[PDB]
Order: sequence, then structure tokens, then C-alpha cells
Amino acid sequence: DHELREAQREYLDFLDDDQDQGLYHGKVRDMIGSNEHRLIVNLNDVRRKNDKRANLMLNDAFAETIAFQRALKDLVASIDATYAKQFEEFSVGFEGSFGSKHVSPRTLTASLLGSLVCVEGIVTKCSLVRPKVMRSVHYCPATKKTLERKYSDLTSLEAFPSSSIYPTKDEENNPLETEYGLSTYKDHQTLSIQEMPEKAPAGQLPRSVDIIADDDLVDKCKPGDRVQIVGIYRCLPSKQGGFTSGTFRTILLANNIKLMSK
Amino acid sequence: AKKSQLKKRFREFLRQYRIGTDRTGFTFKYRDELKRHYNLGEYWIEVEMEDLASFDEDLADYLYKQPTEHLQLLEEAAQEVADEVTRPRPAGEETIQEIQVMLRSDANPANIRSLKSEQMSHLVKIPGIIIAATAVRAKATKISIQCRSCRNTIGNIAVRPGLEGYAMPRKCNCPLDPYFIIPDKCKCVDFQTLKLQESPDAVPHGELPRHMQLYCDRYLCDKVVPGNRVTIMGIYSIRGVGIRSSYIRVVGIQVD
Amino acid sequence: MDASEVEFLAEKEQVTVIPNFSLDKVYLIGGDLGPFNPSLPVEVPLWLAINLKQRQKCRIVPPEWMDVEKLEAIRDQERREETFTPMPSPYYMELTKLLLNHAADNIPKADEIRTLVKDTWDTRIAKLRLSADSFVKGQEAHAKLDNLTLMEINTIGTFFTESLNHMYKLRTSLQ
Amino acid sequence: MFCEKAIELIRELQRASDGQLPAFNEDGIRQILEEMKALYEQNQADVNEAKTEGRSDLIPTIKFRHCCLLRNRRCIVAYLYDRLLRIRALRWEYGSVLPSALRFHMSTEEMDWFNQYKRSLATYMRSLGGEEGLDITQDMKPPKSLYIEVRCLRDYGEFEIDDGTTILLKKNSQHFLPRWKCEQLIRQGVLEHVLS
Amino acid sequence: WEPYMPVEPGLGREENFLSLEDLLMSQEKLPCCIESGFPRLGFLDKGGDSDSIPEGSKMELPLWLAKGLYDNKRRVLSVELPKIYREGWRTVFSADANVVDLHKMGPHYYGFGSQLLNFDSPENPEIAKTILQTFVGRFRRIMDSSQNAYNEDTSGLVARLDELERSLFRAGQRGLNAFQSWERGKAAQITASNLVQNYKKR
Ligand SMILES: [Zn+2]
Repeated sequence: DHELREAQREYLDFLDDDQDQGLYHGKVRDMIGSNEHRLIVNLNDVRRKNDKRANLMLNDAFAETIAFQRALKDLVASIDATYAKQFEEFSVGFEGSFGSKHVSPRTLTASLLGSLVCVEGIVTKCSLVRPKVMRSVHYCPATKKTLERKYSDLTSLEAFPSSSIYPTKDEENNPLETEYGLSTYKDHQTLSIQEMPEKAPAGQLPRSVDIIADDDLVDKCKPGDRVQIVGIYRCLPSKQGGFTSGTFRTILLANNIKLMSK
Repeated sequence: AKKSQLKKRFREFLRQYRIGTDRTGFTFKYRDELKRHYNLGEYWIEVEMEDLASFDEDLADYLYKQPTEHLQLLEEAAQEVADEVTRPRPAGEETIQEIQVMLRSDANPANIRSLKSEQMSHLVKIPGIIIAATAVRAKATKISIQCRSCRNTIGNIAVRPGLEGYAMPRKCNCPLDPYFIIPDKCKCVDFQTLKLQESPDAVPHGELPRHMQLYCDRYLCDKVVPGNRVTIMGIYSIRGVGIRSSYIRVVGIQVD
Repeated sequence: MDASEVEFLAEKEQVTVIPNFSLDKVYLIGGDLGPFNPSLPVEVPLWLAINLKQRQKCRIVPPEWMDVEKLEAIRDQERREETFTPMPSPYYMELTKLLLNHAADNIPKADEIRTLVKDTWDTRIAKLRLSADSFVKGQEAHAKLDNLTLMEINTIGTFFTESLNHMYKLRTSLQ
Repeated sequence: MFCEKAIELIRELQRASDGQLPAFNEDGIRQILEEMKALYEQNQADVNEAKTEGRSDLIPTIKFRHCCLLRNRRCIVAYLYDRLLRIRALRWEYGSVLPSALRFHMSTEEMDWFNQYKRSLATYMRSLGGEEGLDITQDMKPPKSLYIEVRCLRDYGEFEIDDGTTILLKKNSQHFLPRWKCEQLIRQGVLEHVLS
Repeated sequence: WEPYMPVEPGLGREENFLSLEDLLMSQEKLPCCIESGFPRLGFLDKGGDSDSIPEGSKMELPLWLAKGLYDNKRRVLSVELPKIYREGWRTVFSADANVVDLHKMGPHYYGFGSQLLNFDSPENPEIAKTILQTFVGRFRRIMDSSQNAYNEDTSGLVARLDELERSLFRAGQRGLNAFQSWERGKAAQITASNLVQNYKKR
């Protein structure tokens, strides 16, 4: 896509802050040295250097996030090829001032879907950290061939329902064996945020929003904490048999979890 | 078709209704209100029912008995009129937003215990007191589907308003039922459900009050909290053997 | 400048009336009033026509531009050009309001005339709002408002000028 | 610190934005004057001490007290001018003769200023054109008709016209008088314009 | 024809001597440091026991006093910017200007911000730019709110506007009501002024 290419070029130019004050060039080096794969990008700097990208990211988070991640991957590959080879895809987290996107679970309406928001509340429940499958590497003893496959689901960006998980037969029905040590797995956790009890109107029950954490964002907060989650807001379509009720639930993907009280 | 004629008649009603006498002056009431609301950012209008009857009695009579299609046509006419009144919009706002029409009338209110089964799919006006409410969930209006195998896309599918779904296609046009809803390509609106209780005086002796489920959408959400006396105008509709649950699609609220 | 004063400037246009009384020439300070012969046209200023019609002594003849076809053509032209367009009269709104409110039994098809004038007015007002927004956004210092009538200026005046004054004061302060 | 009374006096005026000339505040002005006099005496004493005995450290205190005195003068000047502005409109609204209610809230000097303003205005009116001049106060709206229907709102005795005949102004009575004779009465609040 | 015409406030770096609003804006306090001590003025500081204010103390003097005692030599007084005008709040304002509450931030935001330019500082070119961009960004919503609001309680729309924007709102509302009253044929009545009716209420 031409628009995606332009966004990638502009983001790669923004990240390579070398001949300017070396802020985000130093940050990438620090991330590589500390063996991480997520960079916290303050969007005040993006707004100061390129306002159009800042506004477009605040209003269309999906494509801009993808472009920013690919630009970060290219910059890391430029800095050190082996480190870029270790990790399939890098992640980007945001912070700063968002403007009208500073919402609460009560003022998070359905017109903000697909927009990068920053929700304030208090945690109420957290689930257990179970793994999830991303890539599985199979092997055929008969033909001495190593097969590979990629998976995806509806609770991730670039969502796609993928089936035929863990194949067991080749094209000619040859037996296939799964090598667990060569596959790639990632964590998964689900939380819930509630509007602050002091700022809730009397009589009415407080509101809530369900968020999804993954990879290094798991086990970052416990129930009873004042947090500030930042991420994209999206709907989860629900299909029952051959029918769809039309009343989809809403989820909030997360890319930066910050405590407040600390 | 007759749908186009009805839409044109609704547009003429919106563009040509005037109030006042020649001794003082005339002011168009709904065109000015549409312009003002659209410029303010509120995309709704409150159309009375005696005005529509005075302009065209047949049009009012087709709204008291077949509210669904006629209300949809009225909303489309309101959208077109609002688009033509503010035609040179500032840069970035070229696309025209959808307008929601709310109804109001001065008729004598009915009772919850007087709702027969003959008055199904008819506009009704029932008072009561709100005793419950739910969280504001999301309801889809435009959806796009995609095949799992051949990734064919069928976009801009419309979903009927109210508690009514959309039966997904079976043939791919690729096994049976290969279509899934694309998450990001969906337009959603607000959505809430209430519970209306019969008034404390209309309840007969030695009997507990009855209830009725309500449905609220878009700008009607978060308007009534539990414990308020309201007068509801809505469409009686359905959501044992052959038994179907019945709710009320609310199209107007007058908090007392 | 209130709307009453803008009307006061629109009550001096020329319209044709057909009197029923008889009167000789009147020498007014602003001109000579034609001989008043019953069942004979005589052009008079709009204020005199309004007074005579209110006193049941004349019969107002509609102006030439007050026709359905001409007004439809004007409305279609206005909704086509980006900038403003010339109008059949510099006081079309005041003339339409006064004539259609004080003498409607003489003018035929008054309702469609009033419906078309309103559409043209709405389009011109929207264009004016766009002009004001673009002026403030771009921090300009001059704008060419051609073919714009006095009432449409009065609609937004005393708000545009004061906003521009404050913006100019905030725009050159370090200098 | 200082200037508190002056700022309170200014706030009192600012509260009543829509004209409505309030009662004159004399005690506040007296206290401000006393504070100014005390500041001036202390400042002069400090100036002499720094002049003869060589105390260069007292200059900032002198600057401080001078600034306080300037602020105190500014507040009083603004307070007087705003009351003058409010008083002026009474000449253009309540005819020429001021009602006793408004006069009771006016100071003597303000009353003298009002009388002098009225005399100057009358002289300017007469200076315009020949014979009696053109009264600028009247004709404050575009004219539309010669005779207007009016209705009384209170008893005002009898109102006389140039013909030598008075009209008994009783509440809830209507007369079809010419416009140029009733505009001042309408603006004062004694009549109400009745439209068809 | 407005009968009472008070002196308008002067926007920019210059005030009006007879303006009441400018006489209240300068009353607002501003952080200051006493570079050279004020002898015999220690009675101003209630906590301080000495009769003379010591050198190096910090006080929140009013704007008029700071303007009067200021000198480019900076030997009698130094001025520190309020919190609202430093970089931290300037970036927030640059984010989005329609979400802030310029009635609680300061009743006179533009005027006080312009008056801050009298005191020399290396950040004036940024303060002026921030003020100008805030006005430019908040103009459109003020215009739309003022023009398109007929017969409706406006207390909810003017609760987050400072005094200059409130005056602009009043101008827009009086420019709309005049046209609406003209179209309805109520502009042909000779009516008493508001001042006369208010006096009659008393
Ligand atoms: Zn297919």
C-alpha cells in the first residue's frame, strides 16, 4: 500500500534521530542492550516533529501501529542484524498527552472504536498466565523434511481465524511429528478495569472494560491498583451457529500499562 | 416504487412546514432545527405527530400503524434535508452523518395491562417508572464478511435495528459457512436495555405490579436512571409452543 | 447595525402599484411622485407601497424576478459556483419578506417563492461560515467578499470583526 | 498588604454590571485617603533619613510605597469615572428630570456634573439649525408609521398635547395617538406599544 | 443602542487606566523573589519576626507591584512564570485546546499571558505562540456554540470559557437573537431599555 509505504518512510525517518539530538537512537540501543522487544514512544515528540502522523495515529491506530512496528524492525536490523533475527516482530508502546482520548470506563462510548485511547481506573480481577501458540515447526520422519506454519486469532491485530492447527499428515499422508522445542509460544492474560469508586455517580453501578495483555505486559498489576492503560479499542464479533445476534462485546487491546500510585 | 414517493413526501414535509401567521411572521421549524443541531454536533431531531398529521394526514396514519419502514424513510429524508441545508461543509466533514428522528405526541397515554396482542407492530404510548438498567453495550449496524478459504469480501451489509440479527450466507459464491465477520470493518452504536414497571396507581388491588422490557439506542442511552417516572413512545414488537418474548423499541422519552 | 436599520435601507427600492384613488403629482424631497390615476401603474418607493397596501388603497404588482422559474435558475446557479453569485436585488430577503407578508393575495405562488429564497439564503450563509472559518484558520489579512448582500453580513458581523481584532492583537505583540 | 479597600470598592461596582448606579461609598474613600497619607508621611521620613544620614538601602522601600500610592490613585480615578459613565445614561433614558429614587443615590458633586452636562447638551441641541434645534434624544428607532396604538400601564395623571387638551392616563386604557408624541413615554415605561 | 458603555479592557501588553477588568486582572498574584531586601517592610510578612524582609526571600506579589518594581537590571525583583505557562502545560495545550477549562486555569488567560511578556525572559517567543495557537484552535467551537443555540440554557456552554471568550459568546448570541426576532416580526415594537426595567424591578 502506498499510504503504508509513506507512513513507514516517515516513521523510519522519525526513529533515526541520529544527526539531531540522539534520543530515539539511544533508546533503541538501550532496548537492544537490555534484551527487550518493546519501545515506549512518547507521541509528544511525534506531534512536535510530524503533527499529521500524530493525529492520524490517534484516529486510525491499526495501520499506523503496523507501519511503526515495521519501521522499528528495520532500524533494529540496521543497528544489529542478529538481534533482529532473534525476534520475529517488535512492539511499540505509547505515552504522553492524548487530548480528547483521555477517557474513563464510563465515557468510553462506541464512537471511539479503532482509536488509541488511555483509560484510567482500578483493577478488579486478573486471570492466569497461560501460553498461546504463534508458530509451530513440524517434522516428517519419512522424508526428513521440516514443515512450518503460522497461526492467528481474532484477539490480535491483523485478525484472522486460523484453523487446521497442528497438522499431522503430509501431502502424501506421511506421518508428521511436532517439535515442541522449536515452536514459538507467548503468554496471555485478561484483566478488568473499573471506574474509580469516588468518581462514580450514586445509585448507578460502576462501569467496566475488559483488556487483553500479552508478552511482557503480563503480571504488571494486581487487583486493587490504580492503573492507566493505553491501547486500541475494538469489538469482538460473536457468531452462534449460522446466526449473529449483532450485540458484539467490546475489548481493549493494550500496549502500555502504567501504575499511578506506585 | 411507492417507497420513493413516500420518501419524497417526507422530504417535502421537512422542507415546507412553517409556523406562524402573516400578522407576525413565518419561521420554518424543522429545517432550521436540523441545521442548528447538525452544526452543534447533535445529530437528532424531535418531530411531533400532530404537525405531520396537519401537513399530511395519510403520512401520519402510516406512522401509527407501520412504524418500521415509515420511520426508516423519515430518517433517510431527514439525512438528505440536513445534507442539503449545510451543503458547503468545512474541509474534512464532506461525509454526511446519519440523523435519528424522535417522535412525540399529545395523545392520552395507554396502560401496560391494556396492551393487547392486536396492537403488535404499532406505535404505543405507555407510562411507567424505571426500576432497572444495564451497561451500555455495542450494537452493529454495518458489517463486512470475508470467506475463510478464498478470502472473498462482501461489504456494507446492513443489519436491522432492534434485537434482530443477520443470518449469514451458506454458499461461498470453501466449505459450508466459510464467512467470518471482519472485526475492524464494523460500525457500531450505543445500546441499552431497561425495565419499565406499571405505575403505582394503575396496579389493581391485591396484585403485584407488572413489568416490560425496553430498548434504547444512540442518543436515547443514558437518559433515564432507575427511579424516574417516564412516558415512553415505542414500537411494540417480539424478539412453551410458539411463545415469543415481546419488547418495546423506544423512539421517544419524556422524563417527568 | 441592527436588522431594523438594514430593513430601513431596503424600504427605498422601486415597486409598481395600481392605485384606486386619484391624486396629482407629489413633489417629494427625494423625487417626483407620478400622477395617481386609478387602474394605472405608478412606481413608488417600497415604504409607500407597504403603507398604501396596509391602508387598502393600492394593489402591489410583483417584481420581475419573483418568478418560480427564475428563482429555480438562481438557486441552481448558487449551488454550483464555489464563490458568491450576483443576486437579482441587493435586498432580496427583505423584499421577499415584506411583500409576501403584507400582500400575498396579489402575488401568486407565494409559498414556492418563499421556499426557494430560503434555500438560496441557506446556501449563501453556509458559504459565509466557510469563509470565516478559512479566514481565521489561515491567519490571513484580507478577503474578497464579492456579491454579498448587507443582511448576510449583518448575520455574522460584530462577531467576525471583534474576533479578528483580538486575533490581530494576539498576533503582533512581540513586535 | 495594601490596596485591599480599593479593590473591594472596584469589585462592588463590577458586581452590578447592568448600570444600576449604587449608593456612594464614602467610608472606603476616607480609609484609602488615610492610608495614602500615612504612606506618604512614612515615605517622606524614610527619604529624609536616607538623604541626610546616608542610608542607601531605603530606596526599594520608597519605590514600593510610591507604587502603592499610584495604585491607590488609579483605583479612585476609575471608580469615579465609572459612576460618571453610569450617571450619563440617565439623561438619555429618563428624560430630563431625574426621578427622586435615582437622585437619592447620587452625590452633590455628581448632581452638579449632571446639571452642567444637561445644560451643555441643551445648548448644543439649540445650536443645531435655525430656531429650535433638532432634538437628538428623540427618534431613536427607524420610523414605520405615523399613528401607533398604545396602552397605559400605570396612572400618570393627565398628559397634554400641543393642541391644549390633556388625556387622562388611567391603567388599562388605549389611545390612537401619533408616534412622535408617545415615544418618550413608551421608553420611560408609562406606555406599551400594542401591535395588531 | 446600548445606554451604558463601560471602558473596554485593553488586550495585549498594554492595559487601560480606566478599565475595571484590567484593574482586577493585575490583582492576580505572581511568583517573585526579593533580590535586594526591603528594610522596614518585614511587617508585611506575618511569619517573619524581623522588621525588615531579608535578602533572597520569595513572595507571591501582585502583578501591578511586580510591574512597578521590575527593572531590566534585575536588582530589586525577579519574576518566575506561573505553572500554567511553563513547558509542561504548554505541551498539554498544544495537544488539544478544546478540552481544557480556561475558567479555572485563570479567569483572564489571554490577558495575563500577554502581560507576562513585559518581564523579559528567554521563553517569551514560545508563550506568545502558545497563546495565539490556543485562541486559533478554540475559535471554531466558540463560533458554532454561539451561532447555533436558540432558546436553550447556555450555562453549560460558557462554563469552560474565560472572559474574552464569554464576551465573544455574548456577541454571537446577540447577533443571532436579533435576526430571529426580525424574522418573527417582533423587531417593530418600541420597547423600553433593559436598564429602565431593571430599575423598575427595585
Ligand atoms: Zn471462499
